[PDB]
Amino acid sequence: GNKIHPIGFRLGITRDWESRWYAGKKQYRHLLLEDQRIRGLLEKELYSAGLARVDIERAADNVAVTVHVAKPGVVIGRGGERIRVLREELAKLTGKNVALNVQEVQNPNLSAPLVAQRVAEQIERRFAVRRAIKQAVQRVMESGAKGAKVIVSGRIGGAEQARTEWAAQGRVPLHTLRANIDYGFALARTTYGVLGVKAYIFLGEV
Amino acid sequence: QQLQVLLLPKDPDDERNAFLEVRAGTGGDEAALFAGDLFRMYSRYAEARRWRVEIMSASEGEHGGYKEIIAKISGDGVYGRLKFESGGHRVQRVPATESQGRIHTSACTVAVMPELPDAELPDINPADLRIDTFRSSGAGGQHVNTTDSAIRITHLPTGIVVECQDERSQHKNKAKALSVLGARIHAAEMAKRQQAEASTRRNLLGSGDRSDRNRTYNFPQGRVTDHRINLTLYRLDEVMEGKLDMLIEPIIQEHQAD
Amino acid sequence: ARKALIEKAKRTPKFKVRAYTRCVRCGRARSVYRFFGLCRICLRELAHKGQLPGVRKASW
RNA sequence: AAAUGUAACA
RNA sequence: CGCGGGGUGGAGCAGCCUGGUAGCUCGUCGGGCUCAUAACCCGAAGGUCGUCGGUUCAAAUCCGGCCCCCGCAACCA
RNA sequence: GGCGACACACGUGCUACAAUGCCCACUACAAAGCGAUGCCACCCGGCAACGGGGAGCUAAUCGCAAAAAGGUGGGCCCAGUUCGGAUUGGGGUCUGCAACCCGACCCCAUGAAGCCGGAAUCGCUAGUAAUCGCGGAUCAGCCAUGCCGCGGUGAAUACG
RNA sequence: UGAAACUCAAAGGAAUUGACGGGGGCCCGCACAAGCGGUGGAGCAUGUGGUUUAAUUCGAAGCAACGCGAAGAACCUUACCAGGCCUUGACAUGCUAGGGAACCCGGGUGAAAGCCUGGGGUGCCCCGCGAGGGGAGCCCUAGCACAGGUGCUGCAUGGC
RNA sequence: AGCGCCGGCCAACUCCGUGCCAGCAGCCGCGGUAAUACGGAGGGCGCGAGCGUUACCCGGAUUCACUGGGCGUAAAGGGC
Ligand SMILES: [Mg+2]
Ligand SMILES: [Mg+2]
Ligand SMILES: [Mg+2]
Ligand SMILES: [Mg+2]
Ligand SMILES: [Mg+2]
Ligand SMILES: [Mg+2]
Ligand SMILES: [Mg+2]
Ligand SMILES: [Mg+2]
Ligand SMILES: [Mg+2]
Ligand SMILES: [Mg+2]
Ligand SMILES: [Mg+2]
Ligand SMILES: [Mg+2]
Ligand SMILES: [Mg+2]
Ligand SMILES: [Mg+2]
Ligand SMILES: [Mg+2]
Ligand SMILES: [Mg+2]
Ligand SMILES: [Mg+2]
Ligand SMILES: [Mg+2]
Ligand SMILES: [Mg+2]
Ligand SMILES: [Mg+2]
Ligand SMILES: [Mg+2]
Ligand SMILES: [Mg+2]
Ligand SMILES: [Mg+2]
Ligand SMILES: [Mg+2]
Ligand SMILES: [Mg+2]
Ligand SMILES: [Mg+2]
Ligand SMILES: [Mg+2]
Ligand SMILES: [Mg+2]
Ligand SMILES: [Mg+2]
Ligand SMILES: [Mg+2]
Ligand SMILES: [Mg+2]
Ligand SMILES: [Mg+2]
Ligand SMILES: [Mg+2]
Ligand SMILES: [Mg+2]
Ligand SMILES: [Mg+2]
Ligand SMILES: [Mg+2]
Ligand SMILES: [Mg+2]
Ligand SMILES: [Mg+2]
Ligand SMILES: [Mg+2]
Ligand SMILES: [Mg+2]
Ligand SMILES: [Mg+2]
Ligand SMILES: [Mg+2]
Ligand SMILES: [Mg+2]
Ligand SMILES: [Mg+2]
Ligand SMILES: [Mg+2]
Ligand SMILES: [Mg+2]
Ligand SMILES: [Mg+2]
Ligand SMILES: [Mg+2]
Ligand SMILES: [Mg+2]
Ligand SMILES: [Mg+2]
Ligand SMILES: [Mg+2]
Ligand SMILES: [Mg+2]
Ligand SMILES: [Mg+2]
Ligand SMILES: [Mg+2]
Ligand SMILES: [Mg+2]
Ligand SMILES: [Mg+2]
Ligand SMILES: [Mg+2]
Ligand SMILES: [Mg+2]
Ligand SMILES: [Mg+2]
Ligand SMILES: [Mg+2]
Ligand SMILES: [Mg+2]
Ligand SMILES: [Mg+2]
Ligand SMILES: [Mg+2]
Ligand SMILES: [Mg+2]
Ligand SMILES: [Zn+2]
Repeated sequence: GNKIHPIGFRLGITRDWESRWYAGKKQYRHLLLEDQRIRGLLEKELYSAGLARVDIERAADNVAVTVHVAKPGVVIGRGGERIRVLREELAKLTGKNVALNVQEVQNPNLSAPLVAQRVAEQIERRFAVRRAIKQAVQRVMESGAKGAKVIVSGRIGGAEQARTEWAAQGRVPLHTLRANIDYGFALARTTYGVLGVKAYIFLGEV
Repeated sequence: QQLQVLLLPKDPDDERNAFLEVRAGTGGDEAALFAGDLFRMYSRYAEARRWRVEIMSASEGEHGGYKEIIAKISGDGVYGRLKFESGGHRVQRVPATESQGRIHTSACTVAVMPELPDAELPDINPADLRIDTFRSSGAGGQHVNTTDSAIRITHLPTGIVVECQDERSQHKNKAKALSVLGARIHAAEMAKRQQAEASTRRNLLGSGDRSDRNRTYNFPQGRVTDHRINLTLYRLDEVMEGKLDMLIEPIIQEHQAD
Repeated sequence: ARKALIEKAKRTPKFKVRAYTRCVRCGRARSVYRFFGLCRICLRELAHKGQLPGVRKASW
């Protein structure tokens, strides 16, 4: 058990923080806690939409939450029905002016956290884990990625002996700083236990 | 709660001090290792009740433990309490003598017997002797032909006879005859005594040494299960690394109802 | 004894000594950083995600 | 010139 | 019953005769080496000298009595 | 109340057994950090811990802050000592609702082992080892001689 | 010359991939050597084995467990022990029925918790010059689902 | 309307109980707290006034080889 997290390894090189603001010693914690509660609520409510990234900004008493998603409509609703419903649920928790945006995920099959959650859904539906993994990688490469690697660990198929299955195509140079690699993790809860899913998408090097 | 009158069956050797010996079984030095684990457990239990546990013979294990270990536990109600340890205790654990790392089912055996120190019963009571003075046989002179001085004694209760015809006088021939008669009385009674030891231990230690009675001590799960009755607790360490009073007690409570 | 303890740690005590930091994320009582409100494990988990503003792997 | 390591691998 | 030899740490033996000092080997124990055991290395503990009496300033030692052990003898009719 | 027990056993460390040293006085030279019921200048009371006053600083401004080894001068004279600072008695300080079990610090007295360590064994190839101090996280306080950092001084040796 | 009883689910040939060799060749690493400073001995600090204990909570086990989880155990922490207590409960989502909501303040008993109580004014949209009639802002009491478990299995697992 | 069977050979799978126990077994093998292999149940497969078992004969066995085998190292060249 070794490998470093591929995003934290690229923070400020190929990947940018998800909470971009400044705060002083006396304040940092409380903003961060509220920041995570925003993600807590949104991660549950926006799952069906296709949540990929949740960016957060702060100035002074006002905060702007940018939600990236594959199905923008599922967030907005009918003419703004759910999008309005969100600000109220939001600024109730926030207690401040909570500006909520939405933005497209141009290619959900090039978004690693999306690929990961899809396979995790597939394996909670009792699908053939190995067939799924080869498929997921096949989608990501067809969508143009320079390389892809997907991993599933746990009681695969219900087996008592845990195992790890992975498949990969193209290049995935996890040692190269300048290589842009999206990473995502998805938890698959089954009747026999938890399976872990990891998705690596190599978009290109910068 | 109407306490059921348990004062109907009597018991002779129920409060007497008890010998306790633990012997290794199936599984090489692993069972020897466990025979010490059973002995410390009975040592924790004896000292927890202010009992005198005194070892008299031990055979060390090749890699630590006890192939055999016999001790004398003295106190009040010793045998009447530990007499349910006699039998085969089964083990299931990851050995300390393991190379790969797999569960191994070894076993040990425990013998528990009362005190009843052996008596002497000697000095040959004469009222059971029939002394026969006659004449000798072989070399000599007129003395042999005439002087008798050939002796044979007969112990009626055992049937053991001895005649001595070595030296001339019958009194020096009776002296040897008396001492030999008692030597045969004692060697014959000491036979009937140690025959009763190997005949009771054989039906208490269980010749089979892997699948027999008593308890099985599983360490991976944490299950001490005594198969005699029908109760499987989870103390294990608590019972082993310490005393185990509330385990013997459900066995005695069911044996009472029997 | 866990959720009751992450709860008793929130309520103000009978004497100000009895107050102690728990990790707001996982409830850990040990190795709690004041600056974040998080334990060393959560501090590492969120930092690798990038959900700690300005925090990055320090190398010199 | 120097001995040994039993007995329950998915 | 005679004669003469013995009993000294857990085991096997010294030390007595020319009295003051009980020692050797194994074992036991703590520490090392080794993945671990043995082997090996370092350090240590351990003896009412069979019991009862006495000669002596002083007894494992010398002198008596008892208790066990070993060997020999017990012939002439 | 216990996690702090104590016939014993092992690991990791701290301080040492001293003169290339110890003590006292005076005097230099860092870095990296931390700090608004926080860091505290300076003043006064106390041998002191500390206390009472009180300025500054949302800190390249103010503060922790003196770095220590070193340098200069004096004392010690080879001794279980002016080495060593364990153990215990007594008297206080601070934190805290509360220091019996079970806190750190100061002061008076006490002043143990230890004279360089068996079998065995660890680290390090250059600003390294060795040695010297400074900071931080945790944190009311602290059992930190621990950990993560920071600079000062600065070697030996590598045939193979 | 040459059986049988009995017993086993194999005994075997060659070749393949490893692993190992007190086989060989060629290399590398503070691995040895060359050096410098230590550990093992002392006193102490700390972790552990043991033993002790009502409890001395638990995990970590050769290198790669042992100043490791513990980057702060007097209460708290705390998972252990003793004793005093609470029963939809310290905490979530619920439906139902009674109080008044909500918040703040004391009294009694007690080691405290708790148990027992004496205080005080509820917005709303509402018939409201009127008793009076609510909804649901939140609490309180009774209930039923449920909560809660640092209880076991790292040999069912994810993550690290 | 009953009997055998439902791990592989070999056609027919799940729940519970059990927890190297009780037991199954023709071979290989099952059972140590998620057992399609033990016991029951539901369901399924195969036959049906029968269905299974034991025994014995030929077959599969080109495993006594005439059809139709072999002997350097697998059993097997006699010492010449
Ligand atoms: Mg024997
Ligand atoms: Mg004759
Ligand atoms: Mg005559
Ligand atoms: Mg006559
Ligand atoms: Mg509890
Ligand atoms: Mg939990
Ligand atoms: Mg605190
Ligand atoms: Mg804390
Ligand atoms: Mg001799
Ligand atoms: Mg002799
Ligand atoms: Mg020893
Ligand atoms: Mg005498
Ligand atoms: Mg003498
Ligand atoms: Mg003659
Ligand atoms: Mg306590
Ligand atoms: Mg502890
Ligand atoms: Mg203590
Ligand atoms: Mg030691
Ligand atoms: Mg040490
Ligand atoms: Mg230390
Ligand atoms: Mg001194
Ligand atoms: Mg002294
Ligand atoms: Mg000296
Ligand atoms: Mg050495
Ligand atoms: Mg030093
Ligand atoms: Mg602190
Ligand atoms: Mg202390
Ligand atoms: Mg420090
Ligand atoms: Mg071969
Ligand atoms: Mg080969
Ligand atoms: Mg080699
Ligand atoms: Mg080295
Ligand atoms: Mg190097
Ligand atoms: Mg060396
Ligand atoms: Mg040393
Ligand atoms: Mg030491
Ligand atoms: Mg433990
Ligand atoms: Mg545990
Ligand atoms: Mg522990
Ligand atoms: Mg280590
Ligand atoms: Mg406590
Ligand atoms: Mg408590
Ligand atoms: Mg484990
Ligand atoms: Mg594992
Ligand atoms: Mg894992
Ligand atoms: Mg059939
Ligand atoms: Mg199966
Ligand atoms: Mg068939
Ligand atoms: Mg089939
Ligand atoms: Mg059973
Ligand atoms: Mg199982
Ligand atoms: Mg089951
Ligand atoms: Mg079945
Ligand atoms: Mg079957
Ligand atoms: Mg018919
Ligand atoms: Mg038939
Ligand atoms: Mg046939
Ligand atoms: Mg034929
Ligand atoms: Mg032919
Ligand atoms: Mg053939
Ligand atoms: Mg041959
Ligand atoms: Mg051959
Ligand atoms: Mg020939
Ligand atoms: Mg021949
Ligand atoms: Zn945490």
